[PDB]
Order: sequence, then structure tokens, then C-alpha cells
Amino acid sequence: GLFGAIAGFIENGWEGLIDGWYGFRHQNAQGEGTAADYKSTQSAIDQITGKLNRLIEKTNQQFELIDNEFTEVEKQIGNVINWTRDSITEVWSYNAELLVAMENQHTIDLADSEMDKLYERVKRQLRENAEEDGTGCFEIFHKCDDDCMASIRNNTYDHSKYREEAMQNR
Amino acid sequence: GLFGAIAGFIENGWEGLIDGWYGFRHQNAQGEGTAADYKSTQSAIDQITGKLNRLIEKTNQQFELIDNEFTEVEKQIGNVINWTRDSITEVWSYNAELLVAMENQHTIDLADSEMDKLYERVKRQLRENAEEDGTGCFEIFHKCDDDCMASIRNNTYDHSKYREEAMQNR
Amino acid sequence: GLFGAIAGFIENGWEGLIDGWYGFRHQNAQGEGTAADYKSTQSAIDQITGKLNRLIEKTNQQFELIDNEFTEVEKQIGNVINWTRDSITEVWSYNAELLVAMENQHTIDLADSEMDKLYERVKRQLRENAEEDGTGCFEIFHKCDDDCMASIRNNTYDHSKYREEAMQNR
Amino acid sequence: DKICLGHHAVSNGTKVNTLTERGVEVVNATETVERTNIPRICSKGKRTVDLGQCGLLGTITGPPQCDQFLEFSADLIIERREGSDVCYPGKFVNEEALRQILRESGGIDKEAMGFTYSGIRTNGATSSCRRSGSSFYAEMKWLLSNTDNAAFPQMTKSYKNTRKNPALIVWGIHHSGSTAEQTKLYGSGNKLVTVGSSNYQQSFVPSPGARTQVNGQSGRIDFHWLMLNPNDTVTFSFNGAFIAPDRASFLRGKSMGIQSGVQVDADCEGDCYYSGGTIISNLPFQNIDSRAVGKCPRYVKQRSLLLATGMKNVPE
Amino acid sequence: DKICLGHHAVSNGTKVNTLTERGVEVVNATETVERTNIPRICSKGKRTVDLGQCGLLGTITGPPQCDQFLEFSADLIIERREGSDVCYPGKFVNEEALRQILRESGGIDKEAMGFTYSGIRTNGATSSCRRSGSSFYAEMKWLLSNTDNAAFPQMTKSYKNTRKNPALIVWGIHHSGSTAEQTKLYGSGNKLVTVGSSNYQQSFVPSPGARTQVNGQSGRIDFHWLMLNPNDTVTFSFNGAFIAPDRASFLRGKSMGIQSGVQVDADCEGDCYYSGGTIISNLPFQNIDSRAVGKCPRYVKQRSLLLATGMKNVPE
Amino acid sequence: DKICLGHHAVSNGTKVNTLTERGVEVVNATETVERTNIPRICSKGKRTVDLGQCGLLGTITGPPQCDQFLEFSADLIIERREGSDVCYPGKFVNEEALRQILRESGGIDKEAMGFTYSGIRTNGATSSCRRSGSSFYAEMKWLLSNTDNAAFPQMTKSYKNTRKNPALIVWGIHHSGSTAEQTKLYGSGNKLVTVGSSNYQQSFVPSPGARTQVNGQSGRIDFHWLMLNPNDTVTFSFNGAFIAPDRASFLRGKSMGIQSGVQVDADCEGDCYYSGGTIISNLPFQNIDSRAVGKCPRYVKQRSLLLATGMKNVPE
Ligand SMILES: CC(=O)N[C@H]1[C@H]([C@H](O)[C@H](O)CO)O[C@@](O)(C(=O)O)C[C@@H]1O
Ligand SMILES: CC(=O)N[C@H]1[C@H]([C@H](O)[C@H](O)CO)O[C@@](O)(C(=O)O)C[C@@H]1O
Ligand SMILES: CC(=O)N[C@H]1[C@H]([C@H](O)[C@H](O)CO)O[C@@](O)(C(=O)O)C[C@@H]1O
Ligand SMILES: *[C@@H]1O[C@H](CO)[C@@H](O)[C@H](O)[C@H]1NC(C)=O
Ligand SMILES: *[C@@H]1O[C@H](CO)[C@@H](O)[C@H](O)[C@H]1NC(C)=O
Ligand SMILES: *[C@@H]1O[C@H](CO)[C@@H](O)[C@H](O)[C@H]1NC(C)=O
Ligand SMILES: *[C@@H]1O[C@H](CO)[C@@H](O)[C@H](O)[C@H]1NC(C)=O
Ligand SMILES: *[C@@H]1O[C@H](CO)[C@@H](O)[C@H](O)[C@H]1NC(C)=O
Ligand SMILES: *[C@@H]1O[C@H](CO)[C@@H](O)[C@H](O)[C@H]1NC(C)=O
Ligand SMILES: *[C@@H]1O[C@H](CO)[C@@H](O)[C@H](O)[C@H]1NC(C)=O
Ligand SMILES: *[C@@H]1O[C@H](CO)[C@@H](O)[C@H](O)[C@H]1NC(C)=O
Ligand SMILES: *[C@@H]1O[C@H](CO)[C@@H](O)[C@H](O)[C@H]1NC(C)=O
Repeated sequence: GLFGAIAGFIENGWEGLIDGWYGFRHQNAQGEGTAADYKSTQSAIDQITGKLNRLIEKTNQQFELIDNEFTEVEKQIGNVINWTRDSITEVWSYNAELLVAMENQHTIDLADSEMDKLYERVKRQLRENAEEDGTGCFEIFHKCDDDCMASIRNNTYDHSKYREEAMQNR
Repeated sequence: GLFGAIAGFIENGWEGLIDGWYGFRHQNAQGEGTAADYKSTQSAIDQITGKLNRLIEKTNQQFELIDNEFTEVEKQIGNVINWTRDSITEVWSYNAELLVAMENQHTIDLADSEMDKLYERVKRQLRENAEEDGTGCFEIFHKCDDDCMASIRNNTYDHSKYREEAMQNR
Repeated sequence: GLFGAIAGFIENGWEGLIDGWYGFRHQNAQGEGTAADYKSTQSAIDQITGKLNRLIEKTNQQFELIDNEFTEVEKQIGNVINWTRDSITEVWSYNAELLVAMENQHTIDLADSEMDKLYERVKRQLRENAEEDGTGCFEIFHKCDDDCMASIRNNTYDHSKYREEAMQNR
Repeated sequence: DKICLGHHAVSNGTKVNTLTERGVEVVNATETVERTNIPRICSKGKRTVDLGQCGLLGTITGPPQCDQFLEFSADLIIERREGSDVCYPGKFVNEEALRQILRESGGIDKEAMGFTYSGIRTNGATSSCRRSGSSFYAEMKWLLSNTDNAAFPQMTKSYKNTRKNPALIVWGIHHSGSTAEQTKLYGSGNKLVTVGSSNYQQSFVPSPGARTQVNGQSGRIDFHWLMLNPNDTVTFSFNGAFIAPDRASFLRGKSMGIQSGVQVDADCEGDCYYSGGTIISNLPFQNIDSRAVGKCPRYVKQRSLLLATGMKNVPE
Repeated sequence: DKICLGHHAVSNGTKVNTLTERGVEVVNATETVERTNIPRICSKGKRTVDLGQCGLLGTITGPPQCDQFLEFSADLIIERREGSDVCYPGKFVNEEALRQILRESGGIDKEAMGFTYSGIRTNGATSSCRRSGSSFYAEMKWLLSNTDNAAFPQMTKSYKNTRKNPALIVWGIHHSGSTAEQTKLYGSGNKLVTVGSSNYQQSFVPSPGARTQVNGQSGRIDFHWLMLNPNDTVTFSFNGAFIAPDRASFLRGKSMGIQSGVQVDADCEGDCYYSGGTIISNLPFQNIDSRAVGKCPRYVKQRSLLLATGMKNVPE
Repeated sequence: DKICLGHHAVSNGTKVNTLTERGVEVVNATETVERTNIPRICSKGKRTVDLGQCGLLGTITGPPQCDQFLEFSADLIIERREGSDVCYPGKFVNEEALRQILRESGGIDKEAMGFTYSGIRTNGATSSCRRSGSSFYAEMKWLLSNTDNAAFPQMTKSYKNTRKNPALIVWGIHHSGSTAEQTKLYGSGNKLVTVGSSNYQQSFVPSPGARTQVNGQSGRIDFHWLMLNPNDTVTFSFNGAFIAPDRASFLRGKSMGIQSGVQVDADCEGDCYYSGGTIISNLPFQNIDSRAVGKCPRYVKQRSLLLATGMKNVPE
């Protein structure tokens, strides 16, 4: 991936996460938790949805026969027709191959990006009360119970409240 | 966007900014300011310009008639011609649709990136004398007058000069 | 570039680096060093390799004659053939131009990304024992000999060992 | 002590291809190339005409099998392999051009041209075009001399298209199994048929001689056709070996023509047809028949092209 | 106390489409599909030939309307709907092929073939090709017998292309309104015209008979043509019903042919033409006429495709 | 005191083009459009047949130059400019259609049709088709009357394709330099050839007259052809001016036909051919000949399109 998250420092994903695409898994006083982030998940999903609808496509362009399967047309005209058809088949076989490859590359790099968008955003909330482990975790240098964890998940956590305590743990 | 800036944490843009594409808006001792960053603005503009010129395109390939609008050609040959033309119309209608969609996606993600390039660069100047608010602002932990602000804008600001003072405000 | 690294803050690259694509160049007690990072280099290389193989392509689609170079076919049919061929030439000349331009843009932005992936990863190792200079260097606030440098390069460096000493140099 | 974050995964994800890699496993993917088929002609909501043993061109001339199709009307026209354009052996000059015209005609409306004859025979028949024994093409007149070897008086007939649309005009030319039987009908001596108009300008001469016994005959009928404009006028200068057009044909509107050997079904709706049935899909591509007609997905060489709809799959 | 940074926006930005979304509003966009038109033939800087009432093929045979076009020279050739290739009713075999040749010929240079005649008539005319009353095609000879019913002596004429380029050769065949008037010119008995060369090898026979009175005539002239190579030689074996070529035609250089019904304009320059005028654009695509000729943007189905040239627009 | 990190560069990198810029210098790039050529026909591992002075169509009729090619077999068929389909001057009706058939025929197998004749001449020859002096087409019979001006008795011959594959049938029509020499062979009076079957239905008439002396002759032979189905039957009703088919032709399998003027080489292997040699490449595109045949890279207008394979090059 391009954003270095998925298949990057986050060494792998959680098969236990049947809840959504992205999510937080914490370990604190009460124990361990694992819930999904609807917000970032829906953004990725809405984007992949957008591709599907724009690609699933009806061309209101009607094409009729120029060949004949029951009574073969003149050989010369029959060959120009076949020659043309094959040439266009080449173009569409090419376009289709590229289109899908192009989109897939983008689909992946889009998801990788959506993760990195979440990580870099949490880091902005905590400011000074925590430090990066490396493999996608925030080591908190202050006591954070389950209701402290939920304050981050619904984007309400205040860094000022635990600033002095956490900064003290230098 | 992919870079998480435009329509990300920067909740919205400034309609007052008729000066350029990107810019700094500060609030300090003297009051409030708002000026545009020519450097990053021109980079984005030069890139969008590049697309326009490469896309506005003349094919020196001359095509002449094979049809006849005044005296219809033989029906069979007339149908193969129409059949071919329609097929090629399908290809170019497809190519055009994709090309524009592909470029637009890139145009947007390019601009979003150019913002993120600026933000992450200022953060590198200030090093330790400031902290990230979250929604794209640097809370300065030391006194910074208007001429202190201008030191950053023209990329000259020295972090050492106000290091001890700002670090002290932990 | 999109990631702001190559031709960004890293003002230029090292022509001395004939060792690999990316690498570390340090200056410490013993003096100066310069070695290449195989890991990140191979990732970029494996990706560019992937493009080459998928693009170098054989279409098992055989095309035969419909023209005649020794004895010109009827003018009308000869013109429809030429007309068709030229039209398809236009399509493939277009596709080829775009394909290469599209890939090249991606090739560049992929390499720029691979650099940024490395930088942001080292910064995660050092956590608190160093600070960003701006132009892609980590100023270490603790003594780091040659064997201390090698601890980072093979991804083994421990921040805890020199945490207290380096943090002290605030 | 800490808070971690990541993404989802699966023990078994699907392999796709990217710009840079083949067989990269992702979370969820989807098919992009249609291969699934419906072995019927999905004609729900369409005025359909299954020609069966009637050849498309036969609906204009009128051999026995096409008696129920002389004035048909359709949105969808199906030709069958067993269909025949002819009873008495013969062919159409520019047949495919005419077939292509009729396929998108939306059906046909016939109209009498109004030809009367001074002292010749008309009720010419054959054991090939049988109804109550020997008969002929419903829309055609077999012009003869009163009895054996009698002179064929150089006649001249004419029709004017009095309608806003072009008229399909069809005449025939008799080619006898020998110059002997040729005279038995029209007499000896060179016989000539000339046809003209604004657009059109040409003429025809018979060519008697022995051919293989097709359908129980050594003779052949050459059917020809032109497209007469509004107000324009057709003229038939002739003296034998001629098959007169009783009624002229007029196109109804719009339609589509296909060829198939599968059964018609009014339960399902379709727009993309081919000889083995109907392609119903929303997918942009298809790997079934390159010669499919209608509103179809683009035919491609690949049997499959998987589109990633999930993220990269990194397992545990 | 702090320093903030962001991007620009607008109260009213434009909607574009991306790979992943429709109608995403951006700052500044631009049109990519040309729809704007110029209702004239922009011919500034080009040697233009507006044929008007002269048919393109007529410049070779020479009916009255084409007398000022018998040796034209052009970069751009315009055909008009009112143009006519013919005075005495008749057609060109392989007309479109020949039209396509003449459209990119860059004009024509004529040259006499040099045919003299032993005891026949030549000044054949008609009330159709009128100048000072009855006349004929400027480049053609109406070969007859000395007076009514006289024998047409089996002649033989020949021409050799003594030039580096292929020569356009055109002869005619007379088809009389009856076998009666046919004899009045060439006498009775079968008449035959054969033409050959290196490349070419074929022959022709008349077909008299009554046709509709087009232009005041029931007869028709069949014009034919071949492309004679350098040093090669044409031979006309004939005995009547023949229209002799006085002068052979030679192509000048290069040009383009179009068809239109709009007025010529030397004020504006253009390279992409169609029947309703000229498409001037730098845009890669166009939604105006699919049959446009010249150096044109690619025709597409869409009336509009907007290209983003600004960033994402997030308003206040 | 610190640790720095960066990327590689070079004093001289290559310029490529991107979506957003032209001539951006990168580290390492590669060519994408083939221009390199091999001036030979790389036929390593293929059954090749270089026709030389034999015309492709000539392998069916059998003029002297094609005596060694009457039953050839190939994977690759090469036509040469000096090749000739004919000894006695004449042409093939629908020649290109037939050439295209033979090019992918994989060679031909001949079989006698078995025609015997009651009281006429057969050994018709000419000084053009020379072997031991005057001779004829190896696969054809020159049917005549016993001696000068003798009657040509209206005969009838027939052949049935007793094989699973369609048979290529070829007859000829003689066109004499005059009606005089025509009678010297078949006598005077109208002569007629009619040919029919299931599929086929048509007829032919000679056209004597003086043509240019090509190859030392003023007469021409018109070769015609049809494609006879299994079990179907050919019938030749004729009375002169006829060239009888001795042997019928059967297609072997599959092959490719090309046209070239370069020497054959069994050292190199190729799949993409054109008249100046062979294109060997893995590159997806080529700027050499637009009319190349076989398994070829896509022809494009550009002489060059460079693909970046290295990173952005920022020098010191
Ligand atoms: C109008 C007429 O004459 N019809 C007769 C024809 C034709 O004379 C020849 O078939 C022409 O080729 O021959 C028949 O044997 C036949 O085909 O049934 C009997 C039939 O009564
Ligand atoms: C050379 C010649 O004979 N010209 C005469 C022709 C032809 O005889 C017939 O038109 C042939 O079809 O007929 C005219 O009525 C005519 O058309 O003006 C008078 C004219 O003098
Ligand atoms: C079978 C036969 O008659 N062959 C003779 C022909 C033909 O009579 C005419 O060429 C026909 O056009 O003429 C020759 O001069 C020739 O061409 O060599 C002599 C040759 O013996
Ligand atoms: C054209 O292609 C079809 C298959 O799509 C093939 O069966 C047929 O033989 C070809 N037609 C001609 C005229 O060769
Ligand atoms: C081909 O298409 C044109 C419109 O572009 C249509 O008007 C015309 O009827 C068609 N020609 C034939 C031969 O059907
Ligand atoms: C078609 O194009 C070729 C070049 O590829 C040209 O030489 C030839 O004259 C053209 N053929 C016809 C029939 O105009
Ligand atoms: C995967 O994606 C498809 C559409 O792309 C969706 O409809 C479906 O729910 C998903 N399939 C599975 C098995 O989860
Ligand atoms: C054609 O027909 C119309 C009636 O539909 C008639 O009024 C008109 O005069 C005719 N036009 C011509 C040019 O003959
Ligand atoms: C928007 O972009 C176009 C070119 O893309 C530029 O010429 C123009 O100045 C801009 N339009 C407006 C109204 O700002
Ligand atoms: C063709 O014409 C040239 C003069 O342009 C003449 O010198 C030459 O002999 C001729 N070539 C042939 C093959 O007849
Ligand atoms: C550049 O790339 C090509 C393939 O893209 C590779 O084979 C080659 O080693 C490189 N060329 C140079 C001169 O380094
Ligand atoms: C065709 O030929 C086969 C032998 O290959 C024969 O058995 C069969 O009866 C024939 N079929 C027809 C329809 O004549």
C-alpha cells in the first residue's frame, strides 16, 4: 500500500472484527476491549459503493446484426467485418483489463489511506498525553478506564484534563 | 480526499481567501491576520496547468468521408460503415468518461496532498515550540507578534530562539 | 510528488548511493556513514517490476490481411478498410499515450511514498530520543556511536535504554 | 495502559489484480465479466414474431410458409434456421442488405400496385409452391403467354409511390431449365426486362440452362428489389421471363432482428440477445458471444476480471 | 496565541464527477466536450471550390453546369445538394468510389486522348444538355452512324498514358428508350463494347427499353471508369451504343472533400468540417456531428464532461 | 549528533512524461514502442512456402510457374511481387476473397472431378502457357469443337463433393480477341454457361473483342469460383467459351499468409510479419508498419513512449 498502514506497521488485521472495517482495541484497567468505528468505515464503504454504481453500466446504444449465422455473407465483406470486430474486441479486452487493475490499485490505496486518516486523527486528540509505539498503538502515560476509552471513540476526549498527570510521566 | 486535509480535519475553507489557494490565518498579540502562500499555491496550479495542456490536444490525423449524405451508399456497405462508426463512438465515449473521472479524482487528491505537504512542513519548523490543535492549527506556547508570524510565512523562523521559553510552558 | 518527500523537504538525492534506492547517512562520534536500506528498496523495485511484467504483453490474438500491397482492392472497400484502420490507430495511439503517462505518474508517486514510509517509521522507533530537523534528518539528543546507528538500521534500536538521557536534553 | 487500532481481515479472502501485482488477496471482490446465460429468448413486454419455417425475405414474396407473415408487425423479429425465403428454387440479389432492412422495419404493411394485363396468362403455378396442389408466391404474378410458344407482347407497366415513405418493390426473373421450356412459356427470341426510376437505373436478361434438381426443379427465380421514394415512379419494360409484383411493401416502424434456436419466453425481460439465448446483466462486460445484438455489455476475451470491493487482506 | 492554515473556497462552485463519486462540487472546472458551432465553412487561407449546381462527377464528363469546373484546382472541395453529375439522365457505376477519389484529388488537369473517326457521326446532342439549344457533355463524344439506321462499323480506338501518374478514363454506354430508337442511331443487331488493359479486363452491352421520363427523356447513359497506369494502354472495341472519351483526367495533388449547405467564409480558419458548418475547438471531444471530417475532436455521446481544475470545495 | 536519510540520484537521468508534466527527469526508464526490425522472414519451426514467381491463385488453376505448388502444404505462406496467377492473360472474379481463403488454408489437396467428353477437342493450348512449347493450365481443360467452326454440342457435366469439407471449384470463360476467332473454336451463335447448386445460382456469357496484346495475346480468360458444400452438387450447362475444371481443390488446415520482399530465415522465430521483415518484441506497441499481420504489438503513431522504472531524479 501507499499509506504505509495496512500491511505496513500494523502488521496484520483482526479477524475478530466482524463489527466493521476499522476499529479500536484497547487494554486498560478493566481489561481489554474491541469496538468498530462506524464513521471511518462508512466513508470507505461509501467510496467503494461509488465505484460499483459508476462501473455497473448500461449503454443505451443498440447494436444490430451485420453478420449472418445461417447464410454466410460474401467472403470479402465477411472478412472485413470479422477483422473489425476482432480489433474492437482487442480494445475492450484491453480497456477492461486496465480499468479493473487501475481501480483495484486505487481501491486498496484508498482503504490504506482511510486507516492512516483515523490514526493521525487520534494522535491529534491525545496531543501530549500519549506516545506512538510504532505498530499502531498509543501507549497512554495516564490512567484511562473504560469510560476514558469511550471518550476517544466518540471523539470527545479532553487532553487538558489529564495533561499535567500524563506529561509528568516523562 | 486521500490525504485527510481538505474536507478532513480542516473542517472547511476560507471564502475570504481571494488571495491564493492556500494560506495562513493567525491570531496573536496584535490581533488577527490572513495571507496566502504563493509557493504551495503555484505548485498545485502548475500541476493542474500541466493536465490542461496535455489534454487540450490536436490530432494531426485527417479523416475524410466514407459515407454520403446526399446520395446514400449501398445498404450493406452503409450498414458496416454505421456499425463500425457506432462501435468507435462507444470506445471514445467510454474513454472520455473515464479519462475525465480519472483525472478529476487525481486533481482533487493532488490538491488535498499539497495542503498536507504545507502543514507537515510548518510542523517541522516549529519542532517543539508548538502543539497541534487537531483541526489544522498550531497553538504556540510562546509570545509571537506579527513579525514573528511573518518569520514562518517566508520560511525563516528559528525554533532555537524561543525554544527554552516555549518548552518551559509544558 | 504527492508525499512531499522526494523533491520535497529532502532537497536532493545522493549520487554517491550506488548501493540501493534508499538509505541512511549518519554523522556521529566515529565520523560519517552511508549505507542502503535493502528492505524498502526491494519493495519499490518489486512494485516497478510488477508493472513491467503486466505491461510487457503478448496478445495471442492473430490478425491476418484484409488489404493487398501488390494488387490494390476496390477503391470503396479499400477506403472503408483504411478508414477503420486509422480509427483504431487513433484509439491505440491514445491508449498508449495515456497508459504510459498514467503509470509514470503512479511510478513516481509510489517511490515518493516508499521514502515517506521509511522516514515515518524511523521516527516511530526513536519516539522521544530525537527531533525532526525539517529536511529529513533526526537530530539525536543522546550519544550514538556507530553500533548505536546500526541498531536502528536493522530495526532493533531500543528507545528505553537512552530515554532518560535524551529526554533530559530538552 | 494503551489503546490499539487496526482493520478487519478474513481467513479466506479473494485474489484480484492491480497495476503493480497479480493475485493480491483482498477482503471482498466481485465479478465484472458476465458468463451466466438464459437459454431462452426473453421477450416479456415485446411484440414478438417467431418466423419459424418462414424466411424473412419470404414475407415479401409470399411462399406458402410465409402466408401468415405477409403483413406482420413486431418489436422483436426472430429468424430460425429451418426458415426458408423460397418455395420455387431461387435467390435474392442483395439478400443480406434486404434482410438487414426488414429486421429493423418493425414489420410490414402491404399495398396493391394495381397491374392489369391485356391478353396473356397470369395464374402460373408449380408443384413446389403447393397449397391446394400447384400454386405460386402470394404477392407475385407468373406472367406467361396465352398458351405454349405464343408470342410475349412487349408490355409496359408502372407504379407510383403515393405515400410519404419509401416503398420496397420486388420483382422476379425466371431462369428455365432449358431454352426449350423457356420457349414453351414466352416463346423464343431474346427477352429483356428493364427497370428504372429517379434513384434506380438497370436492366435484366434471363439465362436458361440445366441446374441441379433442387426442391424438384431445374429452374430458378431471381428476385430483385429497389427502394422507391415518395412521388417517384417504377417502370417495368419487359417481354417475358418476368415475375410481376402484385403488392408493394411498406415499412411499419422500428424493431430488432435476431437469429436463434432457443425457445421464446415471455416471463423474463431482456435487451441483449444471441443465438443461444439472452444475456441479462448489469456487468459492463461479457464473455459469451462476440456477435450478441441489442443493448449488451461489451464482449471481452477474458473469462473473468475480479474487481476489489474490500481492503487489502492481511491475515493472522 | 496560535497560527491556523487552510485553503480557499467559494459560495458557488461547480459539480464534477470522479472515479468514486458523482456531482462532487469543486472550486473551478472546465468543459471538455465541444458543442459550440460556426454555421459557415471556415476556409480562410485555403484554395476553395464551391461546386454549387455542379456534381463532383460532373467535372469529369462535362455537363453544362460543370463547364466552369472542368479543370478545377482546390485544397477544399465543397459539394452542394443541388449539384448534379448529369444532364442527360444516367448514372456512374462505382460512383462513390470515384467521388472519394476526386475529393482528395486536389483538383483535375485534363488532356486530350486524340481520337479521330472514319465515316461516322460525332456531334450527337440532346435538348437536355443545352447551351445554344441541343448540345452534349463537354468531354464526351456521342458516336453515331452517318444517318438513320446506317451500319455502325466495328471500330477500335486506343490511348496510352504517357505520364508518370495514373489517368482517370471515363466512357459511356447509351441505353435507348426502345429498341426502335436504338436502331435509328446504330442500326439493329447486337452491339458490344469491350475495354481492357493491364489491370482492367471487362466488357459492356446496351439494354434498351422504356424508362420514366426523367429530365425529359426515357433513355439513360451509363458512365464507367478505370484507373490507367503509366505506360499502360486502353483499348475500346465497340460497334455502337457508345459514348467516347475526348479528354482523359489527371489528378492534381491533395485535398479534402466535404458536403454542406452553409455559406463559405474566408474570415475564419478551420480544419474540422461538417454539413452545418465548422467546428473550431482545442477540446479533445465533441458532441455535434459524428460524421465530421478533417482534423476533428473525437465525437462522443455525452453532451458534457466537466474537468476539475480547482480543488475540493468545502464551503462555510 | 544526528542521522540523515534520503534516496539515490544520477548526474544524467532520463526524461519521461506524466499526467501532469512533460520531460520530467527520472532515474531509470525504458522504451515501450518497438522500432527495431529484422529484415528477414523469421520462419524457424514453421512449414513455409515461398511462392516466388507463382501467384497464390495460380496454385489452383496451374500455370507453368505453379507446377511445383499444385498441392502445397504450409503454416506460413509468402507471396512475392513477381508472382503471377496467370499464363494466358485473364483475371479472377472475387480474387481477393479467394486469396484470403487460400492464405489461411494451410495448403491444398487436389482431387480429380472425373469429366469425360463425347466428340470434342480437349488438348487446347497456347504459346503463353509454355512447357514443351504450347501447353495449358495444369488443372484446366480447354474445351473446343473437333476442328474449326464445328458445332459445340450443348453438353452437361456434374460433380458431387463426397467429402466432409467444402470444395473449391474453379472454371473459366474464354473471351476471344474477335468474334472471328471465337467461331474458329466454338462456331458462331450465342454461347452460354450456367452454374448452380444449393448455395450457388448464376450464369455466364462470353464477350469477344480486341484487347491490348498482353503476354502476346488479345484474348482473356475469366476464372470464376464457388465453394461447394458436402453432398452438394455442381452442374455446368454450357456450349462453348468454357474452360473445364479437371481437379477440385480441398483446404488442408490452418495457416497464415503474408506478402514480403525480404529473404526467408529459419534461424530466427517470429509471429509478427510485414513486407520488410519480422517484428520481434515483447513491447506492447510498435511504430513500424500499421498493416503488420500475425501476433503483433499494437501499432501506434508515436515513435517513442518512455516508461519510468525508476524514481524522480533530483540531482546535486
Ligand atoms: C406455369 C407453369 O408452366 N408451371 C409448370 C412448371 C414450369 O413450366 C416449369 O417448372 C418451369 O421451370 O413445371 C412444373 O413441372 C412444375 O414445376 O410444377 C409444372 C407446372 O405446371
Ligand atoms: C444525337 C441525337 O439523336 N439526339 C436526339 C435525341 C436522341 O435521339 C434520343 O433522345 C435518344 O434517347 O432525342 C432528342 O429528342 C433529345 O433528347 O433531345 C432529340 C435529339 O436531337
Ligand atoms: C487451342 C488454340 O486454339 N490455341 C491457339 C491460340 C488460340 O486460338 C487463340 O490465342 C485464342 O485467343 O492462339 C495461338 O496463337 C496462341 O495463343 O498461342 C495459337 C494457339 O495454338
Ligand atoms: C467470421 O468469424 C466467425 C466466428 O465469429 C467465423 O465462424 C466465420 O467463419 C467468419 N466469417 C468469415 C466470412 O470468414
Ligand atoms: C447510417 O447512419 C445515419 C446517421 O448517422 C443514418 O441517417 C443512415 O440512415 C444510416 N445509413 C444506412 C445505410 O442505413
Ligand atoms: C490505404 O492506405 C495505404 C497506406 O497504408 C495507402 O498506400 C493506400 O493508397 C490506401 N488504399 C486505398 C484503397 O486508397
Ligand atoms: C462483497 O461485495 C459485494 C458487492 O461488491 C456485496 O454485495 C457483498 O455483500 C459482499 N460479499 C460478501 C460475501 O460479503
Ligand atoms: C409529393 O407528394 C406530395 C403529397 O404527399 C405532393 O403534394 C407533392 O406535390 C409531391 N412532391 C413532388 C416533388 O412531386
Ligand atoms: C477556471 O479554470 C479555467 C481553465 O481551467 C481558467 O481559464 C479560468 O480562469 C477559471 N475560471 C474562473 C471563472 O475562475
Ligand atoms: C514507362 O515510361 C517511361 C517514361 O516516363 C519510359 O521511359 C519507360 O520505358 C516506361 N516503362 C515501361 C516499363 O514501359
Ligand atoms: C533500467 O530499467 C530496465 C528495465 O526497466 C533494467 O533492465 C535496466 O537494468 C535499467 N537500466 C540501467 C541502464 O540501469
Ligand atoms: C452427406 O454425406 C454423408 C457421408 O459423409 C452421408 O452419409 C449423408 O447421407 C449425406 N447427408 C445428406 C444430407 O445428404
